[PDB]
Amino acid sequence: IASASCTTXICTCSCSS
Repeated sequence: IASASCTTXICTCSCSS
């Protein structure tokens, strides 16, 4: 429900580091 880089459908995923 909330993360960065990490799922397949809702909306986060990844994106930096």
